[PDB]
Amino acid sequence: QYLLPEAKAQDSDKICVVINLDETLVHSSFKPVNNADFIIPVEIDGVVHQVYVLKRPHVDEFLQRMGELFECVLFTASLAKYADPVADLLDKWGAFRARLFRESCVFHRGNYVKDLSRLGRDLRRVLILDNSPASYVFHPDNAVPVASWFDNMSDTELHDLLPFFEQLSRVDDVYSVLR
Amino acid sequence: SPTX
Ligand SMILES: [Mg+2]
Repeated sequence: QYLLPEAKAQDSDKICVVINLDETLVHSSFKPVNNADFIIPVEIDGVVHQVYVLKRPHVDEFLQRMGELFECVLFTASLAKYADPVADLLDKWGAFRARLFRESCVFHRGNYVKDLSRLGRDLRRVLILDNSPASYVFHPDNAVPVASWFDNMSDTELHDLLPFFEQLSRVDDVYSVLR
Repeated sequence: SPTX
């Protein structure tokens, strides 16, 4: 069956956006860093390692606003033991109606792919925001590219995208704009 | 990795 249950009713009329975690909303690593926004303990073979996470600039405004405009869904190739705690700490407003991790992606030709057909939404009303064009090779027409992010504290790409999404949120068919 |  599909990955998502039916949209709950205030969301039925909304475009579903699939949003990626790593290098899109945050950048994490095992290398300590003093200014991590989050530190997450992750157990790998019985040893607890520390993951240090930085928030992309304007991520908070981004999610708050996207959370009103869309049925927002987290889709990541990372494992839940990492992504779930990050999503918990990052998503103060409940933008994310659902979360999907590595086991929900399709492993194909090397890559973990976000197969949008598997969501169970109408694809004319689906978008994927993802920094890696490999993630949506099955549906590149549903995509809003976004540059990879690592630590540039001058980044404004999440602020700067909101106007595009505001107008996207209104249309009947996303292909009408991304062709 | 557990990350992406
Ligand atoms: Mg990513």
